[PDB]
Amino acid sequence: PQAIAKQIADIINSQWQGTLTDYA
Amino acid sequence: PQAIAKQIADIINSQWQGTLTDYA
Amino acid sequence: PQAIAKQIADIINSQWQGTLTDYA
Amino acid sequence: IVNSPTGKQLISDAKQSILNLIGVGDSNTEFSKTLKDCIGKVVNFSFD
Amino acid sequence: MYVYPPRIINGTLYKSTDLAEYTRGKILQTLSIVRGELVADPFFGVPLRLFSNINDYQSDVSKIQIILEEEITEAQFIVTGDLKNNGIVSLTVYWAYLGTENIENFEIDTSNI
Amino acid sequence: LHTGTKHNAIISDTTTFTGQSVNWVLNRRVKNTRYTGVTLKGLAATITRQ
Amino acid sequence: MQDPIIKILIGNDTFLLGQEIIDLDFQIGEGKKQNNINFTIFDKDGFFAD
Amino acid sequence: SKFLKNRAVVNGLPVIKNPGKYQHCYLIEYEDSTNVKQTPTENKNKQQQGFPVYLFMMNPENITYNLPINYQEIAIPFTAKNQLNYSNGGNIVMTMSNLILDTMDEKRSLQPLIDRLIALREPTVKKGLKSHPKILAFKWGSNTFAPCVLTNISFDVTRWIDGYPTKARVNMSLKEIQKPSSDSKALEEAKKKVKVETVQNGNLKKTLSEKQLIDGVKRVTEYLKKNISFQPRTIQNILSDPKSVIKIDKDTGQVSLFNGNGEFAALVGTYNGDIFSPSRQ
Repeated sequence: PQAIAKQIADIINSQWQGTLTDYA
Repeated sequence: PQAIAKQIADIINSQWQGTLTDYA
Repeated sequence: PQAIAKQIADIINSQWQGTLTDYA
Repeated sequence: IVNSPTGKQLISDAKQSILNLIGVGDSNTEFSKTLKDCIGKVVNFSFD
Repeated sequence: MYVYPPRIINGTLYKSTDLAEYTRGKILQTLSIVRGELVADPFFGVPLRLFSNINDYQSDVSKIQIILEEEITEAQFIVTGDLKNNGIVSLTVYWAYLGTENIENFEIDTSNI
Repeated sequence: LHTGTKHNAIISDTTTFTGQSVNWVLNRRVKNTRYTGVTLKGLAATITRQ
Repeated sequence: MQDPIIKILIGNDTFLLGQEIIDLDFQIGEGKKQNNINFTIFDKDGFFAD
Repeated sequence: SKFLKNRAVVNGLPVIKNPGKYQHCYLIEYEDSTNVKQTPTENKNKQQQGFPVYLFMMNPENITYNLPINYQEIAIPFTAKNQLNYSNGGNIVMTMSNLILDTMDEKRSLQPLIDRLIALREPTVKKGLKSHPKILAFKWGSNTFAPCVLTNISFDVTRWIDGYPTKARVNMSLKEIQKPSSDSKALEEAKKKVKVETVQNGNLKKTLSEKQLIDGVKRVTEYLKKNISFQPRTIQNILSDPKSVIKIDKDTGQVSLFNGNGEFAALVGTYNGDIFSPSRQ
């Protein structure tokens, strides 16, 4: 619930770090 | 699945609204 | 974990497609 | 539905006894209405 | 309101202002209309079964009870069945009109027609 | 300072209140103005006095 | 061990720990971050929400 | 025992007469529950004939009814108890297990019964539109259960003749559903409006029909030509124009005069379904 809401930030944040690193 | 997709979306929304009020 | 990270990412992508095609 | 220059408003109608009984404790009315009637606390009085 | 049985009294249809007799007329109408006798509503009516042995004679009583409960919601119904001598099956419908707290008489019943 | 409210009416009775610092007051309205011959402390003092 | 007390004064009423307070958040910011609060209470019939 | 029973509650229960015949339970269509045998033999092409969907060959030894009532908990920290909030009442689940099907000695196949019970999962095509399956009622003697739907069914076959089952155990579960409104959706709205329990907005509970509009125009013209001399000068001078029409609103019934130019001139009165009410003096 809040645990998973947070886990989701961590996921989205890291996914959007992946995109930053995935791009020229 | 869709239930959780929606939950995750709502989590993200409240985390974004959180960020709106987190920053000056 | 990574399975769900990917699922969540895909959920977000499709949710955004919803919004893209929700607004005039 | 009552029409107003502001907008449409749903309005309850009944015999006044039922209106008083339903609104007992002021539960139905919104707090904004209560605050509105107490806004004018200082009341002009006349002196003789 | 016009009660069920159309009777021209004093030159007009019998119009009563008491809901007890109107409900009684509704009960009489429900049991005056058999199923299929009404055109627009062929489903409304009491299911009538006459020439059959008296083995499952409580099922008809139960069905009549549910039918009475369904349509007439302003009254409470209890239907009882009894076996008489030759071929008579006696159905007794005990009804009470929930609006009143006492049994109400009707002055049209004592009227001499 | 209270700035927003949320409530779920259906069954779960939950009301969420949100408040912010007083800097939110300084960030409410967009302004157009000019300052001349004033130090940083003086400018901050006038803005806070406003 | 934690023995918390939480008391929130808003408008003209108070919410104490163990009465209606469900959750409470915080923020004490310095630069890009401001100070904010987000707290959730149990609102039977939504009265306080009203 | 019968020495510890509470006679106060026992004596308050209805007394049931023993049937003169052994009774077998069955499943019937809902709305066909109060229908008797309309025909000596079932006709599949026509509906509402009062014939059971499935006739039990043997009665259940026991029937289990289950009912959960759903409350929602809110755990406020540092309180002695949770906050229980009623959410919903839930549906009754009926279960009959270990039902017996036996035709081994008769050398008769049970496959038709199994097919009949299985066919309760298929969508019943209505007009041409696939709809939900048959809504059932479990009837036993004078007792019924509810509007119910078959939810789970299972067969355990132990004997066959030529591959056809002849001895089986059947476990089935029904679920009570909301009673379908026999009242039509339009009738429900109409009887909602008749009791004036719906919202009003100045409109009539019945929108005037075109014939009603014609008749209302007739009545308005009759009254106007009868009472022309008592109308204000500003009304009779616009009625003197042959290019003036009378228009009645379809939803509110207000009658209006339109001058030669074609614009609204004056309000004459109101017209409901039957009578014309002229405006106040």
